[PDB]
Amino acid sequence: TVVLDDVELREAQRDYLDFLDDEEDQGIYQSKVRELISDNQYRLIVNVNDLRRKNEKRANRLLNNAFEELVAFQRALKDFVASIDATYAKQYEEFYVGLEGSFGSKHVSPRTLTSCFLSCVVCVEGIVTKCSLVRPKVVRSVHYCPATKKTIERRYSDLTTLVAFPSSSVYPTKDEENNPLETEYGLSVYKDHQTITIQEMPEKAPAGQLPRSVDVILDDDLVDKAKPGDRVQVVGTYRCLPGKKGGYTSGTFRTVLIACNVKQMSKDAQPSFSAEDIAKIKKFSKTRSKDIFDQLAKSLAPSIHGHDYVKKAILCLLLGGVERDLENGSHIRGDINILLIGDPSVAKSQLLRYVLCTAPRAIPTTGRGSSGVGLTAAVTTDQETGERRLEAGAMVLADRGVVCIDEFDKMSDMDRTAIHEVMEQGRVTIAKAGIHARLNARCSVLAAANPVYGRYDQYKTPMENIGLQDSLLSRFDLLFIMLDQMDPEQDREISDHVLRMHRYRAPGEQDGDAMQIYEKHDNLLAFMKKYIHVAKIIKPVLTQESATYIAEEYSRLRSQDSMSSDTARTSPVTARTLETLIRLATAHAKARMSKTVDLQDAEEAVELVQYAYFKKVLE
Amino acid sequence: TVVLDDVELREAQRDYLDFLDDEEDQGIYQSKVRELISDNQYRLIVNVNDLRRKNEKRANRLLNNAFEELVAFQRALKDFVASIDATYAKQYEEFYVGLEGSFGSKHVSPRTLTSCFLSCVVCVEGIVTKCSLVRPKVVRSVHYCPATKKTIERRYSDLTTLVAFPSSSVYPTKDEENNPLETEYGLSVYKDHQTITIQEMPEKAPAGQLPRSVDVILDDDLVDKAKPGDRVQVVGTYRCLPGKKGGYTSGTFRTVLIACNVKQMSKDAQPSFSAEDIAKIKKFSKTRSKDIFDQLAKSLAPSIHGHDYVKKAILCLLLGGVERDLENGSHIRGDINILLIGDPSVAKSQLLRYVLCTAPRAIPTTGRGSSGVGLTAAVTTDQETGERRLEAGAMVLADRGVVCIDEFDKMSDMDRTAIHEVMEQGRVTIAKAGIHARLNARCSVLAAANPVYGRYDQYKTPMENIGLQDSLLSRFDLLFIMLDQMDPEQDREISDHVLRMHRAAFMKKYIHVAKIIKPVLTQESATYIAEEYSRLRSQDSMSSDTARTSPVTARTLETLIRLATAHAKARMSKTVDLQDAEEAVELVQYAYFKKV
Amino acid sequence: RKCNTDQAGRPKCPLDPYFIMPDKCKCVDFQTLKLQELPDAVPHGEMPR
Amino acid sequence: LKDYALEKEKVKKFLQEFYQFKYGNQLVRLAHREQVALYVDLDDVAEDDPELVDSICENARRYAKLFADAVQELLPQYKEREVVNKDVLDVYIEHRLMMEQRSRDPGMVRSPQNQYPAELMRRFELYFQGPSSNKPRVIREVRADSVGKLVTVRGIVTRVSEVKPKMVVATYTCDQCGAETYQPIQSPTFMPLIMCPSQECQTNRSGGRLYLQTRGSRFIKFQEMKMQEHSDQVPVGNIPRSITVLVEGENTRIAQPGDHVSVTGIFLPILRTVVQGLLSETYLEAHRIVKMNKSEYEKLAASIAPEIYGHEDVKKALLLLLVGGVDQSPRGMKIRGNINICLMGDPGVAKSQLLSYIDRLAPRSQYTTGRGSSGVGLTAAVLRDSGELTLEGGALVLADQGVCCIDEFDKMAEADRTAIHEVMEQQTISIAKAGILTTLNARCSILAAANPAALLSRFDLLWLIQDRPDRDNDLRLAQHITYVHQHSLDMKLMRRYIAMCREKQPMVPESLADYITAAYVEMRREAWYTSARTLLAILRLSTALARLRMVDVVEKEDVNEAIRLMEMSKD
DNA sequence: AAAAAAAAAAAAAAAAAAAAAAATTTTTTTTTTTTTTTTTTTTT
DNA sequence: AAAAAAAAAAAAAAAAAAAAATTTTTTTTTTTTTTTTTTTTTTT
Ligand SMILES: Nc1ncnc2c1ncn2[C@@H]1O[C@H](COP(=O)(O)OP(=O)(O)O)[C@@H](O)[C@H]1O
Ligand SMILES: Nc1ncnc2c1ncn2[C@@H]1O[C@H](COP(=O)(O)OP(=O)(O)O)[C@@H](O)[C@H]1O
Ligand SMILES: Nc1ncnc2c1ncn2[C@@H]1O[C@H](COP(=O)(O)OP(=O)(O)O)[C@@H](O)[C@H]1O
Ligand SMILES: [Mg+2]
Ligand SMILES: [Mg+2]
Ligand SMILES: [Zn+2]
Repeated sequence: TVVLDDVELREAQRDYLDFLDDEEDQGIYQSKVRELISDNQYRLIVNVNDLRRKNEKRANRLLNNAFEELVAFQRALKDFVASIDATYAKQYEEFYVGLEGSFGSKHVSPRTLTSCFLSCVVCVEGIVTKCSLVRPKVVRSVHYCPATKKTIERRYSDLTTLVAFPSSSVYPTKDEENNPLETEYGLSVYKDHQTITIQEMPEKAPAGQLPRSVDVILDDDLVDKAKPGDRVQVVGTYRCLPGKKGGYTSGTFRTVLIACNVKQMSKDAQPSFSAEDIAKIKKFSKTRSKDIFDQLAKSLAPSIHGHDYVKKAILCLLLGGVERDLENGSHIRGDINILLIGDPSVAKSQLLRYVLCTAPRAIPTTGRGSSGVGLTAAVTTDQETGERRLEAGAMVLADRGVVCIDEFDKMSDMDRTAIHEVMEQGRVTIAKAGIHARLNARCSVLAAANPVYGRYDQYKTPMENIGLQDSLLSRFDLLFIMLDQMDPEQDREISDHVLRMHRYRAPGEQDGDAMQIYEKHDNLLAFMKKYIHVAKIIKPVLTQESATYIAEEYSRLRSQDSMSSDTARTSPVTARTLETLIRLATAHAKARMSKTVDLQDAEEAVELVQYAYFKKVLE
Repeated sequence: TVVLDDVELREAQRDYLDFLDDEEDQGIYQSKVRELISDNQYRLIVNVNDLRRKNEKRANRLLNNAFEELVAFQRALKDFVASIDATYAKQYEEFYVGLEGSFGSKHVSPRTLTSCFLSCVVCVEGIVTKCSLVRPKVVRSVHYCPATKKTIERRYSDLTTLVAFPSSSVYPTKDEENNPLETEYGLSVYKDHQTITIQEMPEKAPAGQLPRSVDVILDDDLVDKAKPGDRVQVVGTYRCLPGKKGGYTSGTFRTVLIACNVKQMSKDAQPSFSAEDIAKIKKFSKTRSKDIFDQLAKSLAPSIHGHDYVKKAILCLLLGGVERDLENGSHIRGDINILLIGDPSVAKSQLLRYVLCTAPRAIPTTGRGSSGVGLTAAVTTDQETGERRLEAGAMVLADRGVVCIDEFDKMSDMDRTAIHEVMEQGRVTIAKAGIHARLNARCSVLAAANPVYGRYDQYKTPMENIGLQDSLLSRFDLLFIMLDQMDPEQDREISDHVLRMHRAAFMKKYIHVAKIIKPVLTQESATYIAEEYSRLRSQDSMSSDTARTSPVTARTLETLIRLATAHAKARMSKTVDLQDAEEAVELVQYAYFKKV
Repeated sequence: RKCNTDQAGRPKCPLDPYFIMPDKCKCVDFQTLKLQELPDAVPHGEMPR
Repeated sequence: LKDYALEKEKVKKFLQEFYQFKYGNQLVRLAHREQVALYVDLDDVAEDDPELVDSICENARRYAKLFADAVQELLPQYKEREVVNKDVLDVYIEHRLMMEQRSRDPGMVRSPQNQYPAELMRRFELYFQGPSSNKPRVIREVRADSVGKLVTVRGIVTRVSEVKPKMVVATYTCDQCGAETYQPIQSPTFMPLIMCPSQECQTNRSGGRLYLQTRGSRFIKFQEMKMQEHSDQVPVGNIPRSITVLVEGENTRIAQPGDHVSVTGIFLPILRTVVQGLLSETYLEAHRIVKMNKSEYEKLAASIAPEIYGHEDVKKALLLLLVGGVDQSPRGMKIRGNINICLMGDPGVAKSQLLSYIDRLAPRSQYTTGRGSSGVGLTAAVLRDSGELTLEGGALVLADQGVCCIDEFDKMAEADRTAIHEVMEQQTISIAKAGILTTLNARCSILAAANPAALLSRFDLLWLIQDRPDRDNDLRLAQHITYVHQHSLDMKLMRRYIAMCREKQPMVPESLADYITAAYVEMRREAWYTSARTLLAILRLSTALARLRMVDVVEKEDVNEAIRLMEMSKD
């Protein structure tokens, strides 16, 4: 029953062959084809706004009736990529078409995935809940008869959504002469298959209501793009399933969402650049490399006044040091960790929310919101196979990322000790009788504790006034003390800054109703993310001069004479402090894009620790 | 499923492609494939003897296993003609094979065909008995949706003797969303389909036995290859038909013969032409022309002594005249008819049987062997579809040939009244209530009759010695008298020759090409024949004691023209000259005048 | 239960031949609520229907 | 393949614009319903576009549908007045479209299967006539490959059923609702309906129970005719192949048994329903019917078979019969204007050839020799058909109005002799035989041939040919026939003159009454077998000679030539 | 700071809902082959 | 003129073909409940 011609399919394939034809235009989709051919990836992502502007009617048709339309799209894609390279187009029996763009009415959530959107490519944000085992599914199965020296290739059609017949589902095992057939597993062809479950986000979902979730069938090309707990935006074809054969049916049609693509809804893996921006960063580095750390430090966290040393230190954190894994796996960490301890109303939590909004893969942990098993990882059984699976915790999620600890003082001693190996080695070695593992959480921690008595007493020593053990304060590599001096002069400073920011408005965008390298220098007062992201990768090695100077300054800090009487130490100088010196030096050099840590960065690091650690308790 | 590897099929196609190539070894099948390409034919014919000569084991596989090896053969032919030509192989979608040669144990009759030859290639002798109305079987059916404007095409396959389920043979009548279709008959493909019923040949069956018959199935370019009463020889595959969906089977498997080739009797051998044949016949035409007819008539039937003039007349009938058709629709026949008559033991039946053995489309019949309806055509009832039907008699089968009647005098008078049609027109106007017809039965009649009183009375006029009327003797163009002259030298030479014979192919070649030849006559011959027939039409032509034999007529003039043209065909001159006219004059004179 | 063609072929269609076409079903939203009696409506000693 | 909306646009513009508006006049006439059938001509369409013509030749049926619907939509703008509604069928169609207008609601959309179909509401029909480029192909040769193809054929007719009403669109009415559903028929059979898909029924959930009736239906003039190969077309030894042809609308009642036909049509299949596959019968759907090649003074008679010499008075009498004596039915008793001739002859004078030429000549002619047509061959018999004992005819009833050229009348069967006596005497054939009780009507004229009393006593002319051998006569005839072999009026023009001559209807004058009575009595005395039959013979020959002159009044010249002919015949 | 008590977590076991799985020849029709009877056509 | 051969029509019988056809039970899954361990939290 081969079709001779259909006007609908011919028209649609012609339209999308034109859409892919990008030479008279800027060459965007031709470039996409060429790069995916170079990559060996076999999905091409077409923006729905592009499709709508070039032909709104086809966008309406496709977003109302997907599968056959996308069959047309993918056949056009195969023809097009064959014209670019027939040899590669022959390689894969199919090529696929992902989507992107403004799915205006077609953006709902699993609470609002009604029965109006069937066979329509719906867009839906949500949190994963499950990750079924990614197991093969046979597509083209080859067999060998040894009695008759015969070979066969049974063929299967992916009728995951249509009606499926036993004649289609037969797996042959005997010839016509009732001989034995041996499967040829290697010569057969398979595609991965995984089920997952998207859920309405609890931050988005209604407050008092049960969760609502939708099932998503990721075939090949989308195997491990979604684990449990992740934020993911899924765009694809909500449809119905066939009940297996049987003379009766209730009307029930359990439905799925055969995802056309899934992307990270975090939108924090954002290295999006242009060559002009690369040149901008390069000049920003090289022209004023020596003052660039202070440029960045003053820049970072606007809408707050002073705390310039803390801004420098949070830069040292975000830029990070450099992790070291020596010959035998002795892993010496390369992350900073900062403890803000200071009076109330000192914007400590505001700094935390700043790094939450800016640093990629930042996550908040409260004192008694998160707790232990939540903080670090966990081991739990499946109950569908009696096998021990592992549930990654907050820190493990924040591997190579940031965690903002609100009210660190209030975490009980059990969790305060549970954070120990993540603090030093960036791993959690968990185990119960079935399964054990060393989950890796190379995290960085910015923690805002509050003082004992609810406010720092100036005359009392910091060790008395902090309700935290010397054991932990060793592991923390910097402890910054933020006092409210209460003087009128600095009060004038802070107050004018604060009320200026209360007066700053969306420029032009607002009327009175409430809700580039450098910045346009607004009197009342992006590239930060770009530059720090590129900065993270560089491994500026320490010079001999820097190593000798940093060593001698550490020896001086260890010696008691370096602190005068009437000052009180805030954190004892263990060797963790030397490693702190090296890490802060590397972070400064990374700010400079140095490719070598020099005496400038070394003396900046020593200045940092000297201000941070030794406090002047007054009488 | 699709087969990826098959040692049997791959080696079969390899061996076939190798065999059918044949260019390096004598180009037999290279010439045959080029011939069917140029002639626009797609059913090759293959000498199984040559197949055995080249790859004998392949031949045994072919014979003892028919369908698989034939599928491999036809696909190898598809690839081979694809190599030699592209657009032709694209145009024709599947290239059949037929088999031919010698099939040692498998060359059988419908009696000897047991179930041992099931699924094998048999070669069955025997007549045809039934011929079904030819019908198209749908093989690729195209449909158009009026609502959707899309065109589909369901396909089918030759599930004649294989497993067949309803899914294959469904025919669309509805669209996937209940939008009824319109079939496109012209865009579709079709295959004509006929079914004949071979029977064991009536002589070869053991006597007193009800005969054995086998059904035969025919398809494209094989349907109108054999009508009822054909002495066919069908090469084909003997198989079983599946009794459709059961739930209880007796195990009785009906059988058929799917014909892969059909042939008639080999005697109608118009194509037998070659370089040696043209060379020798050109020599015969050119080196001698004044005695072609004499030499040929002399060597015509060497066994029988004498009969020089009568044998010359036999040759005149054999070559024929020229059928002269007119623009107005009139038609003056070109074929001579002859009535031998003579004493017993004058080889009358032997001349008849000579014509029966040698000439193409020569039909025997004996006096009361055929009575009317047998000789001319007949009109029967089909008895299944109700309609009438025409049954071609001996004469109709003998059209453009000869009928040899033995014991013509003892043939009933009713038969002669029946052949009053044919003896001048060559057409039979058979008719009954539901069917009128006008059947081309244009064929010569040679006849043999003994005279009244058992033996020719030497002392009576031929009108009294013959028991036939002026009408009948006029319908016969020629009447001939033969008498055993008991002279001593005559008896000496006849007996010597008879004992001598008690102790050809070039002629067969010559006769049909001469029949093809169409001479035209000269004005000299025209005046000569006019005045000679005028001489004859006179009492002065005859004399006392020499009575005429047949009533001389414009028929006599016309048949003299036919005789002269026949002699011209013998001479290959394309010009009926005074030689031919004089020779015809001598022949008609001797045949028409006899003493008393 | 039985295909209604009278033209499936020389043989006929099997018993119970129909498979539901999932894609060609036009469907709707439905929801099974668990309504419980009004707490002030429930009599004294009984349980909520 | 192509797009048939484009093809329909092509043919619509074509039919509007091609030429006096050649097709436009036809279109307006059928719009007013002054014609019920239409005929496309592929020569007239190859006048501009050859690709469309080749496509029509290769898939003719579809384009037939296209053309007919195109003209159906061209209809109303060509319509200009109110037609008088000449049929109850006209009343139905007008009422139907009236109520469609009444409950139209034009914006409201209706299903793809809720509409009066074209095949019902057309009221006209559209056929074709294939191009001169399309060679008429042999009936044997029209194989499966030529199924769907447009094809013309030339063949003789054998037997033709009558006009019985084939169903086209059956109409059913309901028991509760009152709508009227259609079953458009295509095939030899239809299973009736018993349930009504009217939307009122679907709303009510009522039992449909609709009842078929003929009132609202659409029948049509349908015949299944048979055809037979030309004996010249036939190969060397096979019998002639037949073929079934289907005749519809204004193609009905053209061909008749025995008359040569050229039929232009398409070779479409019917379901056969024992080998697998999907077998099918073949019928040719006729689309133009043209009888051809038989049924489309001194020099004239010599033009009657120029290939024969002498027998000039015989040829003149043959011309005379071919004109035919005046048909008369005065005072109830019939005096038929047929002329009956017998040619008794010596063996071989081309009398059979004369009979064959007359057979080729006359618009109705049947050349029967002795025993090929005997019993039922000459008479009429019974046969299975809608299966039924269809009584159909043999040679004479096939030649009901024409000329039966009977050859060798001497040796016919005695029943055949009796029947021929009956038809010469009374132009009927009474039968009360085994399964037949009839009185056939056979207004035929007899041309007997024979070799040497009832013959003399029942005829209008007997001619004895004795070729007494005369040297100069035979010399001239010999020169003539030898010249014929040497070199190998037109028939159509001859037959045209005869055809016009048939219809002048003279009436005898009073001036010749004395002359004819005097000649009659004088011929009687010269005899003293002659009688009132010979009186009627001279009188009929006089009327026919007046017809040959084309004047409406018989004269003395006519009777003189009649007596000349009869004197020559008797002597 | 360590002991006692309580709360929550993890894991095994049970009860109902709803989708899957399994079993499963016999009687009637009707075409085709064969024979039989009455009649007409043809032959002795 | 009587006999007989053939034709069409009618009937019987054997082989093949046609047609008719839901209900009961089992198993996975989901969801809670309960026990016992582990963990955490309050007390002296
Ligand atoms: N260094 C600062 N510069 C400007 N504003 C500040 C500063 N410190 C505190 N504030 C103001 O005081 C408020 C304190 O809020 P928050 O930081 O949530 O509490 P805490 O400082 O106790 O963590 C902020 O909203 C901010 O407007
Ligand atoms: N002229 C002849 N020469 C040789 N043999 C002859 C001749 N005439 C008759 N015969 C022989 O007579 C035998 C039978 O003759 P046949 O053809 O039966 O004649 P008829 O038909 O008169 O009986 C044959 O064996 C044939 O050879
Ligand atoms: N003048 C003539 N023109 C044409 N043919 C002639 C003529 N005279 C005689 N014949 C021939 O005479 C032959 C016998 O004629 P035919 O019709 O058989 O006469 P009948 O049947 O009455 O004996 C024909 O084949 C014909 O060719
Ligand atoms: Mg004999
Ligand atoms: Mg005659
Ligand atoms: Zn109704």
